[PDB]
Amino acid sequence: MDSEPPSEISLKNDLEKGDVKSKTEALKKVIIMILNGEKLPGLLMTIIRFVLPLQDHTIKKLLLVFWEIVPKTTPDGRLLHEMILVCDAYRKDLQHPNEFIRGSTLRFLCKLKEAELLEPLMPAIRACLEHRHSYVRRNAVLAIYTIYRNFEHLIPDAPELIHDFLVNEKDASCKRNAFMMLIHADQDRALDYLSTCIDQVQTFGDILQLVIVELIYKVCHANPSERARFIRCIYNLLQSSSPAVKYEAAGTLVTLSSAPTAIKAAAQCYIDLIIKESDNNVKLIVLDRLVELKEHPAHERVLQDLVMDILRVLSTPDLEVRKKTLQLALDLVSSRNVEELVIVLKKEVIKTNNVSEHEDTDKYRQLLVRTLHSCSVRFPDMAANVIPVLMEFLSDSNEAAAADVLEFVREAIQRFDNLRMLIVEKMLEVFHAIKSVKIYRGALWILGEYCSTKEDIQSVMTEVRRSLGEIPIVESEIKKEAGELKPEEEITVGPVQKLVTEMGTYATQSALSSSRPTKKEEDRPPLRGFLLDGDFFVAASLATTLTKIALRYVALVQEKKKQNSFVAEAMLLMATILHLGKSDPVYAEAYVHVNQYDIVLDVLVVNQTSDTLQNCTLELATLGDLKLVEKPSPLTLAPHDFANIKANVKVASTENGIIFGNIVYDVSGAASDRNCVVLSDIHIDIMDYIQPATCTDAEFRQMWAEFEWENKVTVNTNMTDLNDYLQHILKSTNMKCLTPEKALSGYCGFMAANLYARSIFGEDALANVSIEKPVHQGPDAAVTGHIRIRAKSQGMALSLGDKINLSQKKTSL
Amino acid sequence: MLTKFETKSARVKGLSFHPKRPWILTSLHNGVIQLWDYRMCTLIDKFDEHDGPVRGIDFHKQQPLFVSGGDDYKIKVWNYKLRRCLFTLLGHLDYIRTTFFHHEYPWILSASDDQTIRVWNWQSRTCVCVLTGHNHYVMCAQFHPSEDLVVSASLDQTVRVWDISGLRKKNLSPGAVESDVRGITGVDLFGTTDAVVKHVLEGHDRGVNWAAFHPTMPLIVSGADDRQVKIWRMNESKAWEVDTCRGHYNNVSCAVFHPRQELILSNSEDKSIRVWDMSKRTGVQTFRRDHDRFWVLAAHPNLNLFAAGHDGGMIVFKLERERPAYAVHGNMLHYVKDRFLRQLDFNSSKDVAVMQLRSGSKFPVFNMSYNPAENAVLLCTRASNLENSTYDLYTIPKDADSQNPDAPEGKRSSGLTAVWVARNRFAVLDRMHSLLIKNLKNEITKKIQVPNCDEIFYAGTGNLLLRDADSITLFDVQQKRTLASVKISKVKYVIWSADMSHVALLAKHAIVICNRKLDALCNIHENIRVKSGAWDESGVFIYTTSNHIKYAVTTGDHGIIRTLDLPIYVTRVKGNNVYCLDRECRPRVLTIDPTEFKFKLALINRKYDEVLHMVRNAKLVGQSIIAYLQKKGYPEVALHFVKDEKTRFSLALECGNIEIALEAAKALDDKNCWEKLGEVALLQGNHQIVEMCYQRTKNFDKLSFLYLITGNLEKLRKMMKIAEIRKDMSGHYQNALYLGDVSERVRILKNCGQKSLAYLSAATHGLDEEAESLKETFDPEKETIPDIDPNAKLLQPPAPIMPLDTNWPLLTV
Amino acid sequence: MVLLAAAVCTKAGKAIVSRQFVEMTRTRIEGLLAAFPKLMNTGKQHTFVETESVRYVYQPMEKLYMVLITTKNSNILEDLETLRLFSRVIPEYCRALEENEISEHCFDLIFAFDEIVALGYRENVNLAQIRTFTE
Repeated sequence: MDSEPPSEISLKNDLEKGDVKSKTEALKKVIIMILNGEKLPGLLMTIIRFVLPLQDHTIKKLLLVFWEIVPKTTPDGRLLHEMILVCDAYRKDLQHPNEFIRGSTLRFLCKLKEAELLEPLMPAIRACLEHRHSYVRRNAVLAIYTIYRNFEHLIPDAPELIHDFLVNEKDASCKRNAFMMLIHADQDRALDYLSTCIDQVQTFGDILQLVIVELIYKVCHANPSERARFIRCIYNLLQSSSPAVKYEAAGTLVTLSSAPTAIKAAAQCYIDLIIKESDNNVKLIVLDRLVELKEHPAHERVLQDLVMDILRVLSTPDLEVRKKTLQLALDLVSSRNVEELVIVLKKEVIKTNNVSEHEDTDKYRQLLVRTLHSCSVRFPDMAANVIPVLMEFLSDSNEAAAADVLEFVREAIQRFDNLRMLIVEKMLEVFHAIKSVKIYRGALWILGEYCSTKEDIQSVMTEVRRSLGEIPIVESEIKKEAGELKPEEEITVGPVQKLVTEMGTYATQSALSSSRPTKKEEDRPPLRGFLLDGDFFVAASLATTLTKIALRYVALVQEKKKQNSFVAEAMLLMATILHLGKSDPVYAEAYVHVNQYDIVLDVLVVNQTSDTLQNCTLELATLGDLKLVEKPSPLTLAPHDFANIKANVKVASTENGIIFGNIVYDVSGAASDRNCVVLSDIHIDIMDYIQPATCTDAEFRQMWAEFEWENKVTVNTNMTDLNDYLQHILKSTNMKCLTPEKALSGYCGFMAANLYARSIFGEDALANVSIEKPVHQGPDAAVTGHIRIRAKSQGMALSLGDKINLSQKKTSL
Repeated sequence: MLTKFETKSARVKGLSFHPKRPWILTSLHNGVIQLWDYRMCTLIDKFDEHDGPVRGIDFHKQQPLFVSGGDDYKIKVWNYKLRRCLFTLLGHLDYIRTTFFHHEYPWILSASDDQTIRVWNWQSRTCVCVLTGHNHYVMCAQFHPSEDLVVSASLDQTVRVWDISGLRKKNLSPGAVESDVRGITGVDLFGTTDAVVKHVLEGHDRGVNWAAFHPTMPLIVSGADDRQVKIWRMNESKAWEVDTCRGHYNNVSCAVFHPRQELILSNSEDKSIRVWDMSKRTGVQTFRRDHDRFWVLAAHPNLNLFAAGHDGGMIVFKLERERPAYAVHGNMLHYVKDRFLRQLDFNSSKDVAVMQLRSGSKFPVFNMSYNPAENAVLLCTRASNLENSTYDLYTIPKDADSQNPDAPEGKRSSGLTAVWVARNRFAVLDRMHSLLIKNLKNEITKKIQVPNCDEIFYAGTGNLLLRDADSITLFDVQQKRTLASVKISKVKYVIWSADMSHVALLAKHAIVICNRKLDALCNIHENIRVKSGAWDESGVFIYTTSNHIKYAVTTGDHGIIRTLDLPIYVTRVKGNNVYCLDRECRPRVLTIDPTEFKFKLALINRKYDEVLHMVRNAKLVGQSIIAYLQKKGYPEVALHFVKDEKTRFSLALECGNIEIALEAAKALDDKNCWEKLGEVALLQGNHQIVEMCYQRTKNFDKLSFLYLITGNLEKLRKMMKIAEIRKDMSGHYQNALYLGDVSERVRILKNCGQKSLAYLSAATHGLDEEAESLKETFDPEKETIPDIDPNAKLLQPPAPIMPLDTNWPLLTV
Repeated sequence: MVLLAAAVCTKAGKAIVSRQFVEMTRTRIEGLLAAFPKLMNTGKQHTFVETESVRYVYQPMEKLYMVLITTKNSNILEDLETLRLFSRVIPEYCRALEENEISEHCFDLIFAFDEIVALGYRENVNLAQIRTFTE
């Protein structure tokens, strides 16, 4: 009988039957239905009658079982007395020669904090005063303590009965087996006795002595219990810069992340931390101790650095461990992050050296070039390293492989003015075999800026200019680029001037030069030719032309703040980006009142009628996410009764199977068809059910992408900013205004709120409230705001859309 | 036709409509019976009462029960509230096809396929009667709304009308003493197979499977095994009244009358359900719903919906109206037609209804419209949207078609539509499907007029002649011109004040009440759109927005007057009463009370003495009397209710006299209140009151600071000691400075162990001896001269004021 | 009490047999055991997993969870050790875990629970000790 709540009639029958097995099974079936929480008092006389005196342990044990989980509730066969049918003949049970029945009886009897059993539990310590097992003596210290807990904090429970009444706790210390139920409030002499016992311990018992009294002067003295306290005590005597090298903490710690890569990744972190405490700049974070595994002697054999190499990773162990490991290389050794990121990047970025680090997918290659290159932009020393490695990247000599390479290096030159003169000659080489945009773009920029340095350019450019591949974006990049630097410093059959001619043709003009350009018609609609066409005031010469622009870098460009940079090593970053970091007539009148922060729905129940409505009961219901914190409890609604009855309200619950409308309120009365009527007290909305939750800009952005929010409305009374009406109203449809999606200035400055919720509707809810408050001569519609809304199938989107207008209720009875 | 309900259950042999409530029972061939709340969508019960087909099903609503009959050969009675079998009885010896319940005593009738229908009395031991005649199966037994007679449809080619209180049927010749039944050729030929004959009816269509009545007619229609339906008079057994409807293709299981339409609805065991003309008695149209065969039919005796049972399940289907146009005059609701004929007026919480003569509608409603003075009703008839029909005007208090044909009142004339309009006796009509104006020449206008025409909009309903083709257009009195057009969002309704000059329109929050043309007088405060609400011409606006009728406002007061037990629409407010009718159109009325209204009419006119009487438990709530009256910043209302320890606290800061605060603060059992009121106290000016508070919040150090500022020296010392012990070094420390000598610090600091600080303080005052004590007890060296003096005079003249600022003067207003 | 309940669960969505030492967790016992042990106590194949602010210690046996729950704790070794001793005692009564056989020996298991953990303090048990009681 797993859980069957109607079966009590059969149990009575089964409980006495003249067959002992049946009786045991019955009583067992009662236990299992109560434990789940089901019907049990009908049976009581039957249950109690067979078992009572006997020394036959199994039925007695079963009855003994049922007296610690419901004795108080059941009363057919027990009623209320001092020597109840729980203990009257269980004084026999306590005083049987078999330890088990006595012991069991003692154990339940003393366990209860019952006051209708207080006297019978007190000399119940007799059953276990003699200690036939470790179990008997432990059973005794726990039972005396449980007696002490049960209203006997004074002389009824404190001395000895004949050996224990609160003194097993003392005795246990010096006896062969220990266990101290003495944790609080008990004899001082036993506490003292436990200390002595630390030495003459029994190990289970030591965990009991130890919860009470901890800290040792020793190293130990033995056993897991003492050992477990000991690592706590050690952390005290050296708190300083974490544990560093984990103590006896290490054993539990592995299981704490049994799923399976995460342990190594964590372990790797600690091992890296431990090596050294470095400068602790941007991603140079290694704490713990400065010297404890050093770094870097030149006589150390086979050195520290061997372990450091693991941390430099491509994936060399698996991805979770990889992400931890790349950060960890950066963390022990660099200048900041820059130094060790360049080494690390050199390995990752595409080459002709190894083909286990090159790939023909263009974005990844490109990104890897940008990561290597960002280190230079960060720190100078890296410029010198980067440029020759970049030329190796080029040497791959696939159209695309060159292409990616050329694209970053060209950015580097914008930063690094006439420093990378050397690269230009390498960069031209792979520009001729071509099937893509990227190669043309980049090459034309290097060869263009670099012209003073070289003289090749008609020849290199011209094979490509009459070759094909994909050429949209090529136009833009060649347009600003081709002439640049020194007015007449090249010549192969086209000097720098031919280049300016070319540069202009490629931009949007027409001219025979480099055997004509591939295309002329520019990239995306805004860019066009014209700016540059106007430009080249002084023909490709460092002055105030293309050259200027080329040998200068747009805004601030420093660090790895992503200003001509990309922020570490490209593969590690994907993982970091991913991390969102999300945090019968009846009359009612009613108002909601709050006194001393108690929120209640006031209801007055009125019988305007002369007719009888007796049988009157009042209930507030649990609909779904609405709940009663206590229904109105008066038996009112009688002939010409006016009553004030208070129903307390909650807003947060779990969905019930009954209707999901406004608030259900139920009054009952006389009638047999409609004994229960549902009638209303004032408004509560569907919107309550939504649950508020919040987003950060990353979670908002991810969800924006994840599912559409095209749906918009413009809501009146969003004249005001985010903070005022809009927040308060948004709150009531369990929403909250978080992070921005705005871009403010002297022409821009709609207020933008990123909203989130996680509705109990199987959807989230998100929105952006844009408040069109004029920051221009031509506003949208002046003050008002357009709320762009969604939910996960946009079923709550709509709630956001209208619950940001207005919202107010009041009455004054 | 609209599908209200459709649940696939599999082959439903029996179907019955509850006459009390809008419920359906179905008995299935699968042996399951189900009771459905078809409007609510909630399964009431489900019983497998027999293995095989259960062919008959009935409601036994005399006490809240359902009755079923199955092929167990029994009529069983079942509880729908307790789900138990109330009683079981032996109907017959074969299939119970249909069962019917007597309302005389708990007698049950069962019709069987063993050729008898019997009635059995449970209450006693008796089987009271057996009604015999059939020679082949009584397929169906059906109640009329009177309980005296029943009809049975049997497949021996007859319909037998029975008496249930009678032995079989009940009749006796007054022209002879002999039995009505003749077994010989008389004026008709039949056998001897009855006790007597009251009415043997034709059923010839090779046996009639079912018979049923229209709720208000003696006429019955029967569907039979062939492919015809035959309509019979059961009240005379005429054969000059019986017409045959032809359309079906195979054995017609049933045919019953549609209560609410002038058509007869039939269903057959082919695959079609066919609808029949009830003024022509032949098939108007055939529908296939492709659930295959239909073995049962049902027409609602509560005139709700209509239902037919099929071999896949059953459907209850809808041919009814939703949201009808209406207006209330003084005690008369006038509404546009809905099910259950004409009803209205009276009740206030019951879903019962009762009749009064106030029918605005008494013929197909092309238009129903009130006079703006409310003295006539215009009902436009003979449908059409061509250019002509008829319009009949009725008098508003009690309505006939014509009142007298010899009197100006109740006349009729032609006009496609006619609808009343302002000037309060006028009407405007369409009689060419243009806007024509109507006069009669004095009194409420009844006579057709052809002058004046327009070329915009198209005739329909209204109350000011509403016409639509893209908007709701109000038309003028004596001008062809459009008076104005309204475009707004609606909840499917148009709400009139009661006078039909004015109109109320529903908007995004609540409703707005407007005058003639579109001019907004005010907006009803309430978050959501109300279902309906009406204004007693202006001022007292009463509305429904849920299940309760509450006043938006009366004289600036706000109240919920009372709740009803059903959702409802306000019919309008004309008089003190507000009258309501819902979708089904059951009435509720409510007297506008002097409950909530008097209380706040009184509080507004600053009467508190009046207001105490006014306080009743029909309007007490929690915050409109006992805590709404704690909402004046110069307490007035606040003074009156102050019973809550919080309201008392509040009251005190709003005056600025915190003498009451401390006590409320006390009774709020809280420290925070004492410190905050103490601060307010310092603000009224007096520091005695501040001290007491601040002392018990334990801000001895704030006090220490306050105290020279206040100019006490005695009190300042008390603070020093009781802050000494706390080691508040910006409490105990203060006071020594503040008195002319520093000695207080010296000891406190000694106890802190701050010997240095203690010496410096002491030494400077020239208490070098104490300074030395501190040095000697602790580490010496007192010689050192810090960035502050270590021995330069400290003396201050403490507080020149003789009366202190604990004794700050006050008068208090 | 430190130990709210000691519970044997089926992840059928119910507490098959369970023990409330002193009247506190009656019906409460079933809801906790029913939700949390279904997800492996929300574990990942880790003996300690904590969910809804209640420490769940467990061991899976078939579709069943043998579960120890605490919301307070005195020592690391101890919580496992009572569960462990329980796991010696449970196959003696029910031949592994299995809902029907667990159900039949409600009395056996329940009695062991009272004996093993008394007023939430982890006593010790053994298969021979168990015998005296059910004798």
